[PDB]
Amino acid sequence: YGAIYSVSGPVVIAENMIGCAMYELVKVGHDNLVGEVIRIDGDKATIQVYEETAGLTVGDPVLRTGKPLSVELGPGLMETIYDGIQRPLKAIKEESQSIYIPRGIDTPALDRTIKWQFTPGKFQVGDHISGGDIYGSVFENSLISSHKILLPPRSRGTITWIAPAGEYTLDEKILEVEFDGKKSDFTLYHTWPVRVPRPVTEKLSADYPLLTGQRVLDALFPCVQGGTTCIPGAFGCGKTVISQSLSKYSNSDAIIYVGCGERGNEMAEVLMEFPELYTEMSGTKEPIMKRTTLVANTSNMPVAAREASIYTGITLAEYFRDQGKNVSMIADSSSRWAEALREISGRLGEMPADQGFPAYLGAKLASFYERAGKAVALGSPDRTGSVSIVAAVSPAGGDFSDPVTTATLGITQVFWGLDKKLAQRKHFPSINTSVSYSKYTNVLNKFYDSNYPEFPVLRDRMKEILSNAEELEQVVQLVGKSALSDSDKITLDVATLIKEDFLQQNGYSTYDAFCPIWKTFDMMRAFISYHDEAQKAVANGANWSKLADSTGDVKHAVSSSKFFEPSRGEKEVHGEFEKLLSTMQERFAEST
Amino acid sequence: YGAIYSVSGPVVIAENMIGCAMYELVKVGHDNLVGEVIRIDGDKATIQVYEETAGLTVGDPVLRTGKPLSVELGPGLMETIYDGIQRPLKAIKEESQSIYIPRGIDTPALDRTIKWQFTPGKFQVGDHISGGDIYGSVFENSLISSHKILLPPRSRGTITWIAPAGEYTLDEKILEVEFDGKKSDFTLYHTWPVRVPRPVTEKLSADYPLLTGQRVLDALFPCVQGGTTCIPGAFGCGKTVISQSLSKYSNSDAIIYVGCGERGNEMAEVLMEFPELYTEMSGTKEPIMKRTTLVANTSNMPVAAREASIYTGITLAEYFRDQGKNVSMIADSSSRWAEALREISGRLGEMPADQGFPAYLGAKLASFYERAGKAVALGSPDRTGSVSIVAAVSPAGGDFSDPVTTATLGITQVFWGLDKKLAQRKHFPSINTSVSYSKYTNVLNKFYDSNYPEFPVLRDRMKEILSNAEELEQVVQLVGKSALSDSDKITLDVATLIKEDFLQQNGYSTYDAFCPIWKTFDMMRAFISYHDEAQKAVANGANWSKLADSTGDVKHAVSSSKFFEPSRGEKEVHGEFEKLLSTMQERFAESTD
Amino acid sequence: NKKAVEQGFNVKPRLNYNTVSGVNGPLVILEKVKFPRYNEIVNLTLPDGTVRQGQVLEIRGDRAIVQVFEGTSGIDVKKTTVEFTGESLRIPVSEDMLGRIFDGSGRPIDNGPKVFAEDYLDINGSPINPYARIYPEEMISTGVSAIDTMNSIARGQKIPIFSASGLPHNEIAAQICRQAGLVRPNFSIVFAAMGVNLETARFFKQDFEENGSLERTSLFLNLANDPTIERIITPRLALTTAEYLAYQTERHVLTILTDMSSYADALREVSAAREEVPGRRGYPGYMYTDLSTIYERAGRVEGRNGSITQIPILTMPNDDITHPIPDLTGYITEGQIFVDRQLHNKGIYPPINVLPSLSRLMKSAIGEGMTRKDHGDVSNQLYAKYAIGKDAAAMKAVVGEEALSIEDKLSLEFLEKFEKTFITQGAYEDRTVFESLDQAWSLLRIYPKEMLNRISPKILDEFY
Amino acid sequence: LTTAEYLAYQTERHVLTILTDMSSYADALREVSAAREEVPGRRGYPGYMYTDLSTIYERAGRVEGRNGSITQIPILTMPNDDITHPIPDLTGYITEGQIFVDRQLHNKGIYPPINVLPSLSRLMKSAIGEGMTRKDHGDVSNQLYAKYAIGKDAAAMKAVVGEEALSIEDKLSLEFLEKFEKTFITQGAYEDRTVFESLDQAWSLLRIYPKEMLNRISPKILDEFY
Amino acid sequence: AFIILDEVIKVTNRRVNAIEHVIIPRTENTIAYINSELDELDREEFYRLKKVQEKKQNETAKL
Amino acid sequence: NREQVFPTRMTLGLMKTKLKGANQGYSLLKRKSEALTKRFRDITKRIDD
Ligand SMILES: Nc1ncnc2c1ncn2[C@@H]1O[C@H](COP(=O)(O)OP(=O)(O)O)[C@@H](O)[C@H]1O
Repeated sequence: YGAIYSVSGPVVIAENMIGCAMYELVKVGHDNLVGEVIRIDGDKATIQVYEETAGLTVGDPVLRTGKPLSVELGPGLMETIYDGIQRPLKAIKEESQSIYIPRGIDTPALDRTIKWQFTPGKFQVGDHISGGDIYGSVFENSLISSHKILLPPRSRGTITWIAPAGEYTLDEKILEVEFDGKKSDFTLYHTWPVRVPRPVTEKLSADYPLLTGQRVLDALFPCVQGGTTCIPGAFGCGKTVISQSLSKYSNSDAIIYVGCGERGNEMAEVLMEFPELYTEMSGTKEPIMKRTTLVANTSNMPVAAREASIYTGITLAEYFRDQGKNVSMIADSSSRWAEALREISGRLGEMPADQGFPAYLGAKLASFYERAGKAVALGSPDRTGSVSIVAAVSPAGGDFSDPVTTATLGITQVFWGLDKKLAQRKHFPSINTSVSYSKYTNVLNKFYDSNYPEFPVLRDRMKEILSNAEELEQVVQLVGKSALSDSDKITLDVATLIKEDFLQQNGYSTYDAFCPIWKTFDMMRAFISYHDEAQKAVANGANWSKLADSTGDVKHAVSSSKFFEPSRGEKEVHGEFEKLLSTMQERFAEST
Repeated sequence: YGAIYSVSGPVVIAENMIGCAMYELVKVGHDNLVGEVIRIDGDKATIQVYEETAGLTVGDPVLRTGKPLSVELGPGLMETIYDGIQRPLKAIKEESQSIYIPRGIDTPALDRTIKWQFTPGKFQVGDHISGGDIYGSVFENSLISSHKILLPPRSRGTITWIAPAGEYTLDEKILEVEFDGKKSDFTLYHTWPVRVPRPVTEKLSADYPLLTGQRVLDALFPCVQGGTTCIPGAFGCGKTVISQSLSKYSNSDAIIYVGCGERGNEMAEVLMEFPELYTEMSGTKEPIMKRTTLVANTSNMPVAAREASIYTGITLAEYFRDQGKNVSMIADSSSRWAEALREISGRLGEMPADQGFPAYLGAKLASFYERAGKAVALGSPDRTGSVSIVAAVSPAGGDFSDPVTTATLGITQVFWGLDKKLAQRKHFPSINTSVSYSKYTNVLNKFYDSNYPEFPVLRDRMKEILSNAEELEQVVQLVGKSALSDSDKITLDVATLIKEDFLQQNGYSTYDAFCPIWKTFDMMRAFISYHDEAQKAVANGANWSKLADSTGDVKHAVSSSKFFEPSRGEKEVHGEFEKLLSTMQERFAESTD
Repeated sequence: NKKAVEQGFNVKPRLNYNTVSGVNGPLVILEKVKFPRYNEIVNLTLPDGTVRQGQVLEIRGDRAIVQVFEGTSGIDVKKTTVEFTGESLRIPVSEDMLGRIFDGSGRPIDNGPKVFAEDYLDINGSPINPYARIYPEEMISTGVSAIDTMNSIARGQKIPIFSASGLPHNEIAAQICRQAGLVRPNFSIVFAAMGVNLETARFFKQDFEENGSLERTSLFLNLANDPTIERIITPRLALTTAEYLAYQTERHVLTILTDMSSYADALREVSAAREEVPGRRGYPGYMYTDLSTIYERAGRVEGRNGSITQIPILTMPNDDITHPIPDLTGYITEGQIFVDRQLHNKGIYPPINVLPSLSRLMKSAIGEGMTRKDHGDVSNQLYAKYAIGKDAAAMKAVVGEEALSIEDKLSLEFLEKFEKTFITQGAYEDRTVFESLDQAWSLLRIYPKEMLNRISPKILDEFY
Repeated sequence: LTTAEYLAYQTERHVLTILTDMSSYADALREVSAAREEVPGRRGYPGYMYTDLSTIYERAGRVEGRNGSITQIPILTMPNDDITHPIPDLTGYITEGQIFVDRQLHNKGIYPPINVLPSLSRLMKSAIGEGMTRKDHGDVSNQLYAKYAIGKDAAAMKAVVGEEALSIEDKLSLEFLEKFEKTFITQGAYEDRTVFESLDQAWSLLRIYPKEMLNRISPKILDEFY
Repeated sequence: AFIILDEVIKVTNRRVNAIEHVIIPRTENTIAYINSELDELDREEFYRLKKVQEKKQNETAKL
Repeated sequence: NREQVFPTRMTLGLMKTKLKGANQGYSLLKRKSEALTKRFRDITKRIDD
């Protein structure tokens, strides 16, 4: 064991540590404070103590752990709250009986007192097992049943003994491996270095969309499973709406919500809102908490925990991807993580890059985002999981010139650009269609042309009509609105109809919330078919005002098409649209 | 001989080196890499190495040569390309049989095998010969003929034996001076420390213009033979092309092109283009390359060698001035020298000045630019040489607020500031007429009075036109052209014509590669006369809108005057310009009648 | 014959040092080293068995400052064995690389065998003798008109592509890579992906296979998830392979170094670890020389038919030319193909903005027999009228179309039919230089001969 | 904050911690951070000032098990009235609102010199409600802010397009702004106004406009009040 | 009144467009440049202080 | 594209205040143009009558 030699703020220099590697967590002091080895110098080892460092007398024993910053992956991490350093907040509250976090508390990250129903997999004794191979399954909840038990990715060998089906707790030998001698003695959980990306067999192309459920996000600026997005995350812009929509409606079978440095009462709001969120799964109404874990991390928490929050969240999402479950990691205010990184760099004395951020900010951001993507999980049996990152960017000072925002916008392929003015205009979800973009549209052709063929052409048509509507609005601001042509007036009216009954979605109404892909495609078909019929009628020589007066009924039907309840099923909804679309074509023709 | 003790990029702190002087030259490493001492701390003397330090090992012997960085001067300097240190690139390539610069090549600075036709000077045996006296001329080439062999500036005494006329190699003794009983043997070549400026009898005011041949330069911001010049500007502005069009066609007798931190293909272009151009001077069509020597230290070649390349170039220029030649040294990318200094200081750990540069950058640049200037040579016979320095400062990011640019503007008397915005439009040479200046305009009155008396008047008149129209265009860009008067509209049109047909000079074109002083003066007169006569016509009552259509022919003839090839002769082009002026006057008279 | 290889047919033992006297950031400081060699690749052996390479950077007597490419995470003082190879980093090159996919450090990742080396070459390379250089006068019929007729590409040209974060630099660089061909008579290609995301890596690795180039392209893919410092040696490895191919097997190599801004960021993240002089914007002072060591490994050499073209794709941060990476890249290289965010938003492909674009080898490789005699004058006239159109468009946006003169209205028409019918081009549509010049003349015929103040009278008479 | 934590969690009572001159606290942090050998950060203030201010601010808020609550109102001095200064920037990041004291208002002589256009409270919607304060508060504050912004715009517009050319809404809004800054924001140093009395004064101000001009007010609120 | 008002409207719209497309872009670019220059100066001062701190720490270690 | 103002903290503040003033003047003049063009439309209608 080591010993303290010098303390100066967070950094602790410990003597008698020959044999400690960098980034290895060492239990500093008598209270077993956790700290990471920053640098070594002979027998000394500079340690960055995570928690408050006041009260460490020199000579205090420092225990080595031998592992880098590690996240404990296993059954039981679902439906529980962690900090950045993977400390279970609920367990800390229960154990300490104090509303604070006691200094140096070491409650294990996974409840070792819980008994799990382990059912062994196809692997039997004498069968070669490699890292990532599934040898069991644990019924963990009602939403994430069949929680697989992977072999640790860096471990390989041959099975010498596998536990039979039954009820087990963690830290209990569930399987033993012999590899070139010695034994493994694995448990239901394994620890993984957080900063090291989890290995996969192959990183596939992200060809399947992440249906957020919102019409605009699922139609105009789509996200693919395994795709990385960005969100302005302004005060009241609707980031809460986007995160809740993803969590309770997205295709992802597991959600990781990391709070890397957000305000304390904002975190209280999140922690009191997610348990109240109920996701209607296949069976019945089930809590969204059984599929979502939260790395809740207020700005009071240690700066090392804040800087490692996103890494811990992405490692949990990677672990769930290795189980074949599509994950949707949501990062809240990644600029706060960047600020934590800047604070750590300032402590370490590293020279500043652009705008004071550390030199490796872009490198760290790129290496973190590159973990997101649909990848075939390591080992047998073959299974194709995915991790998709939805990281709010939360610009510093309300400007998109910050280096963290620039790097995030250069790395992420989707930017759902929430606008404060749109939010104030009561136009939920406040998605500014003129700044938002998604570079996954080209890739999503392999899915659209297979499921809903006309959908990309429809989306391009509405992007064109919205740009033309912006131009027409500029023209009508410059001069009188009556100076516009009949075609321009028809385009402007259709675009206003779109902005009022297609993009603008109520998150509380039963009909409006969670518009599926089929309903979105059918509504898009209806809207653009109405616009095309109006354009054809205008080209036929009919007056625009008279045509609008005659086809007001068709316009009302188109606008009310938003209220077509998706609960009736895709077959019923598609049939309703065909009748609704047929009337629009008929009325817009005979009215001339 | 010491030993290497630490290597960190281009610094080699060598231990066991008691006795090495500052700026002494050492042979660091087994390959005998050339290095200079810059800091001494007891035994360990910190060495900067003018060669790739990769592969150096601690304990590699370093030999103290006992002499500061010395460039060999004499015949054979001309028509050759050199590395940063004085090494011939041709000889290096032929010795290595390869296309790479091997580490530690020690080829002789000047070709020893080639024999030169030495012809003794006025000095006879027994006559006292002081430093810098001429005791013979060697026939270098058809253009730099009579490469007069100076005595070393520090050498003095009486001649004991001077070689008779004939053919001699450089190693052959040519003259032996007896001084206080200690005879010293002199040859065709003499080494010289690059840091130490070559002595001269007395500097002189530079009263003759370095005719760059480019209209904007030698008509608005003249440079005199012996004046420091600076060409700031971002990448693509045209500093290198201005430098090349100056070294291709200036009136300088000899030229020392220095590619301190330049591109390799630029030096290759010079090597293939200079032999294909001929200078009308010396009464024959001798090639340009017979009068230019090149010091190529490209950007990727060792960082420390950039300073050596600059100092070697300026020392060669100083030697050719002491000979009596109007040299024009061109330091391409002089900011790369500043960056080399910054890199070496960063290796040393020295405290930085503004923007990473060392605190002595301004002093080094000032001492380098003070080497220029017309000066009477050191010894008999009376000689009046001149060194003109035209260094292209390359600002970081295109902003002239760079420390190297400021420390260069504080010392240079000319400032040919280039504009990136004009560079983009191919408006070339893109000289920013707003900020560019030349402090030699007052000095050049004594020359413009003797030749082209109206030149200064036209220069101030065109500067007035350009400034007035720049201010007017600035106003119009925000207030519209509605409020302009007819005179203001004429000023706008005339200055647009000036910028697009006179100031712009399309180099790499047959007609406008070299617009000499007489054609520049005639074109300048044509433009000024067009402006003055248009303003007189509008003052006479003729509307400018109708006058533009009436005199489009005259305007196009004026704009097409730049197409008069200067090769037609001074008499021919002057006659064509006189005819054009007569046609212009007749056209305005007919229009205003 | 080849007796040089036999001289290296020997065995040399290596010293394994378990004497790591500390480590700080990416720097491993050794001790008790026996005659350390500056810049010697060193194979560390971590306690867990992982082998991390590293090269010595400072050799203060009996001590070596070893920087490890893969990072120091996990390096222990009492367990790591640091083994000195005794020679600078060398890539095993051969003619069999062409068609293989390598990792950032050159270790193949295409499930293929190790490179059956024909020779080992130091990755740093050596400065080509400027007397041995040849000025590249052989113009490349790139296919894109905005490059072929303006900002022309010669053979040994080293002309980077400047582009913003989201602009289609990869699509353009693939089009240049697939259509490039000498105008008046294929290119072996060498790739170096530095920090590109998997989407871009797969796009290039698939476009090469689609066009059949992959039979003659060696890829050095150093993605985002690869170690940050390995991006320092990835372009040196790619250029050393390209230098071997071109200057020794006499092939014409078209080197592509994607995301050079990632390499510059790697330089900054390494320099900031050594507390070096911070240059400008945090990039090290020596970054000019660091980028020059990369870019200058291009151009033809005397006596050898090979030639290395470079197209280092660059991602300008915030689309600013004044940034240190694009600024120093413009100073070092011999051109730039400025891909414009404004043009991309306008919808033009390729979004090449010719005004900031440049090519310093276009004063050569133009005219006479290299191309039509009208090329040199027509390109300048197009530049002049494009700039006039841009200025008149600004004046129109300020004061209104009523105040635009006849020349300004002509400039607006020329600019419109220029951006929308001359810069624009199909992704797979290649235009010969003669056809591009004919389209340029069709555009120029908007103006009368009088207004074309840049075209020489002879060229106007012969071609207008 | 330790006194606040004690009295508000160990004891069951509410606390309103008021911290004065966080600029002085930041200067003190700078003095100690440079009392060591640490290099100054972004503006002289240490690079870890975000953590050093978060550890002070965040020790507040309601708690599940305790009936007490710490509410912080850190008084803060903006040097040169620059919001982008590190202390105001970090306090804006960590805290949950911004109350601005306006130099222009103070010079005009409006005590207390709060300008409500920039100032906001994120958690207002959790405080103003039916059970907390009058049920009109949510609509009244929004209408008041909108009308104050309109009045500021009209006051700017009068000097350029004449007083008589303003619309009826702007003409009423000028009088509303005058009777607002002179009566509502203006408040004696010893004048304590209950939230209900402040809302009554707000309604007395809002009665200037016709019932159809109060766009932001809900129709039910207009029917009950006004 | 029509002619005068039309002239004044043309002048005012010209000024509005000029402010929107010249003054605001020029001033925003100038703010960006000045902020970048100030950041560069702060970085240079940081490097100088870091060098001073390194020298002081080395001297303290040597003592 | 940018002025030649020497970068200093005082200059940055002055130029930020200038930007705020220019934005306020832009909004004011846009609203003035809107009011005067409404009056211009009214005057045109009266001219026709
Ligand atoms: N006077 C000129 N005439 C013709 N072309 C020029 C002129 N000046 C510059 N150029 C062009 O500029 C390019 C070289 O610019 P250069 O001088 O190298 O700028 P930099 O030194 O900043 O790189 C060449 O392609 C050449 O065509």
